[PDB]
Amino acid sequence: GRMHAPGKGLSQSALPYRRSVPTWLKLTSDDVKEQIYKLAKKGLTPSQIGVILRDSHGVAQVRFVTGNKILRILKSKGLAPDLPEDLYHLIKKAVAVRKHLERNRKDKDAKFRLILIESRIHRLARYYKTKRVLPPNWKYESSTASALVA
Amino acid sequence: PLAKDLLHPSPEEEKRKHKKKRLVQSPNSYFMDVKCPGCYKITTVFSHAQTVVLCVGCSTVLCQPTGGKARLTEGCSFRRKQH
Amino acid sequence: QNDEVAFRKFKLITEDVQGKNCLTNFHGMDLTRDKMCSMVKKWQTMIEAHVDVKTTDGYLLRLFCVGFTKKRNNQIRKTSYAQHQQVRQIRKKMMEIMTREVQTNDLKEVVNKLIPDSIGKDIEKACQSIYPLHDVFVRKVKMLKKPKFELGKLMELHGE
Amino acid sequence: TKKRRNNGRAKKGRGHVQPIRCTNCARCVPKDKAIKKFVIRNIVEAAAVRDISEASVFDAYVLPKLYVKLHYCVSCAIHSKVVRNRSREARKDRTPPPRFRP
Amino acid sequence: AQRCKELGITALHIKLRATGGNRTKTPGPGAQSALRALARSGMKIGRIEDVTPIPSDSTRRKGGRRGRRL
Amino acid sequence: MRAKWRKKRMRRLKRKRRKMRQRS
Amino acid sequence: KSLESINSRLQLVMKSGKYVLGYKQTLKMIRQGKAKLVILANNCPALRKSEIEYYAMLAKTGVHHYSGNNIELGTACGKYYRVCTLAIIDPGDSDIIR
Amino acid sequence: AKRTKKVGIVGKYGTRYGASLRKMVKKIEISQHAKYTCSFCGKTKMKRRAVGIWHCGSCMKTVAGGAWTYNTTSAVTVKSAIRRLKELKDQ
RNA sequence: GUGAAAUUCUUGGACCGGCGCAAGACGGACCAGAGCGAAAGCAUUUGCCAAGAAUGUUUUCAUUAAUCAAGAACGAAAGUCGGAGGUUCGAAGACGAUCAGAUACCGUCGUAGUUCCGACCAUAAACGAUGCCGACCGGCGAUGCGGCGGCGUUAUUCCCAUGACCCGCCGGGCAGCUUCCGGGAAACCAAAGUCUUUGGGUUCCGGGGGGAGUAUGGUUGCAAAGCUGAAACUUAAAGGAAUUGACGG
Ligand SMILES: [Mg+2]
Ligand SMILES: [Mg+2]
Ligand SMILES: [Mg+2]
Ligand SMILES: [Mg+2]
Ligand SMILES: [Mg+2]
Ligand SMILES: [Mg+2]
Ligand SMILES: [Mg+2]
Ligand SMILES: [Mg+2]
Ligand SMILES: [Zn+2]
Ligand SMILES: [Zn+2]
Repeated sequence: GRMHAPGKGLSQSALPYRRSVPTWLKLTSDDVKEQIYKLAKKGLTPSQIGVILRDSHGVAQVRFVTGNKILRILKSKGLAPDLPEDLYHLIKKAVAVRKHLERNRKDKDAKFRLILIESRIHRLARYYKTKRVLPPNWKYESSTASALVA
Repeated sequence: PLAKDLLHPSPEEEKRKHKKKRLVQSPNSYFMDVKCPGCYKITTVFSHAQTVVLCVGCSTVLCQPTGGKARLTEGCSFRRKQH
Repeated sequence: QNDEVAFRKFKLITEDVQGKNCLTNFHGMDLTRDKMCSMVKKWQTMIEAHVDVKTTDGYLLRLFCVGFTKKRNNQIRKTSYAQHQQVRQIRKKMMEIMTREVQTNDLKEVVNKLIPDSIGKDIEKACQSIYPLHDVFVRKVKMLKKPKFELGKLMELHGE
Repeated sequence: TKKRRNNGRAKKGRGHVQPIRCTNCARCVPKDKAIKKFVIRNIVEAAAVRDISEASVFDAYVLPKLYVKLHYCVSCAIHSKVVRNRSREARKDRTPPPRFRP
Repeated sequence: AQRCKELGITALHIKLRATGGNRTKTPGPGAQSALRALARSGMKIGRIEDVTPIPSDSTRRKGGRRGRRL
Repeated sequence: MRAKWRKKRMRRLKRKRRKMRQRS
Repeated sequence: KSLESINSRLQLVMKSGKYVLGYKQTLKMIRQGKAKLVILANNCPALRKSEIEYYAMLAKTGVHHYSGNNIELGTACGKYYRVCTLAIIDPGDSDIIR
Repeated sequence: AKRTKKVGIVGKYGTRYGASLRKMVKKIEISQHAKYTCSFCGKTKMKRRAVGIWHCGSCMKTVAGGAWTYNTTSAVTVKSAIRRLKELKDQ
């Protein structure tokens, strides 16, 4: 079930049982890793990297071909973004909702959605504080939201 | 059907079944060797591609993103890879 | 007309009278009540569009078009419902091909082309690719303003 | 006792249905709850057709009809006998009554 | 029929109208008799059209939400 | 009594009680 | 669709290319010839608008009339002050065409 | 701290004149003494000089406005109505 | 106008038929045991603004989760305050009827209100009288959305798409029919089942009927009232589901 919606969607991605690298994939581990460096320097999030590599370079799983995940590869070089991507997009959405909400006062639906989005922000932030991704004094403030994101 | 054979189902119904609900999770997608006309190289394309794929050199759009399956442009061949 | 349909009606406002005869020009068209009501059936979607169009003659007219979805001969489903986006595409399609057929020509060409309602016929044909429409006509037309009532322009349409 | 699993109205996935007015007593009834009539009646009597056909200037004059959509609260529907209370078993079926065409 | 005959009218286009508005749309019992008597009195009938006021959406109907109790 | 009207009668009693308390 | 594009592209001009903010600095880069695109808020004084336009006519540089004001041209530039006039030395984002 | 609970600016009137009259004049006095942003220079320096007169301290621009607010909702709809009538006047 | 009348409007043309103008409401028919939203609720066309379910996914993070005292957001209608506007309808009220009486049911007029903006209020039979998350346990025919396939027809064109149909499949929904799955006091329910063969996790909440959602205290509100919430006292039943009979303006 959805965290903040009454839906029970099963739309997922079924990873194949085959853990072996495909034999028709002639790209090697360094070939994929330099591609990760090139696209990250272009400005693509790790979610955007995996979809592009799979679609265009025909790689099954980056973990399968390189032995490590995309985010682990990005941080080992050190060019990975300081904010986690999902937390970044949640805050970025909250800024768009807040900007639209101040323009339209009577959008009670949007004000309802803002609480839902911000609740996901504060719950995800608590998880990252446990894993020390964020500083212990980090905080999502509505006033500073438009600055920290984008 | 009290005597349904849950261990050994013939693959016709397994292909009919949802990917998650199969006996073993098998994806419903693949990678296809797409061969656009007017060129000489084979470009690997995910069968459910969400992006407009392009070659390193070809200035020709190979597929377009739709709901479930990548929509190949007309005239381009495609070959399966190891099923 | 001689052997046309009976459900169409026309206003024919008088504009100039001489001798013992009154001379009338077009003022508006309206489909009759029982034909309009009979066209509205369940398990189908209607599309109503309006557009303000100006003839080359200086006449301002409100063109209303009504189009009903058509169930197929082999159709088994009770309902034939067009999706909202399809309805929007049909409405926009039959708005621009309704304002084109009036803006291009004069009042005379519009009037005798809606006498058999050729506009609704091409509206139906252009929409066959999206959703088959069959019960398509021109619901109504009314005149918002008139350009000064030139005597010569009335006499020519009443004569040669 | 819950008389009908239908709850006497067609509201299943909705939360609120806009009301209509009873065509007889002008009572606010929900649209999906009021009994709906759609009567396609001849504009003339069943015995006046022959008289009009003599005075019709058109020899092949088609006869126009009347299109009236009636809405009734169950008070006016029962009072006018357009619907009737049925037995416990006979309540469940939803088929319309036969047209008596032949 | 008598007044039209003595004024020089021989045919009619009957335009029926019920109460209309948010009120009743069914014409009363006088519709059938008056229409029938016009043709039987020696007068011609042409096109018959309905001009009953049929609103898109009217104002509030008189009577209250509980109706006219009887 | 119909429960709605019993509720209304209780309301008019409560308004009377509040007036007499505020008076003192 | 032009206003939503110029807001995102002006964001890309920052932290990718070299710019300059303010009217006095803008004139210096225009008369030095290295200004390429000059963006003016609609809040600009009318004398300043025609003066910058005349300078850009001599310098053969384009002038975009921003559909904001000097308050939200500052927000568009990503700054916390009001900018009434700015010039772009090099885009770095192809908001101008070579 | 928050020095008053609900009176706000009309605490200067004490207990006088009635609660509803102080409440009615509270929103007017807040807007009449507020500093509006100038639409000519962008600085929040546009403040009331006299009744109906608003003045920006920075760009020295004086504008004619409402008695208490910088512009009344009446005149805002009027300016929009005149613009539509102007574009209707020509074609 | 009514069962019948009457108060009422009318030779100054009342009603009616035609042509205009103005105002304020409301979006019929299409409109469905159809859709969406957390609920309340949402239906003329187009444009803009953000939002969301489901689907598809060999994309990504890697336990980040379920329910939740305290706390908070939204919340039909009616009601309150201030400002607009007030067509229709219409509490209060008046008059005519009806009646033994008729402060009503019927009719004519009619104030607040009914519409918009801002600020309150927080209650409904706010109902599916049925907590949420998860799993398992019959069948069948449909429907909405998305997707995957397939004879063929149709729209264009010369062919695929691409729409519209026809036959299936998958998932997520609103439902529907049937069943000795099982349960239940039964009505009935595929959930109200998997409950003496009693334990998946977790909120709220009832203890015979009244007194009573009353008194008091606290708290919220401009007010109306809202939240929390007793006791003394009284009583042998009050109720639920079905059966038979009686009775029904
Ligand atoms: Mg009962
Ligand atoms: Mg409800
Ligand atoms: Mg009765
Ligand atoms: Mg309200
Ligand atoms: Mg008021
Ligand atoms: Mg009245
Ligand atoms: Mg639990
Ligand atoms: Mg008790
Ligand atoms: Zn009724
Ligand atoms: Zn200023």
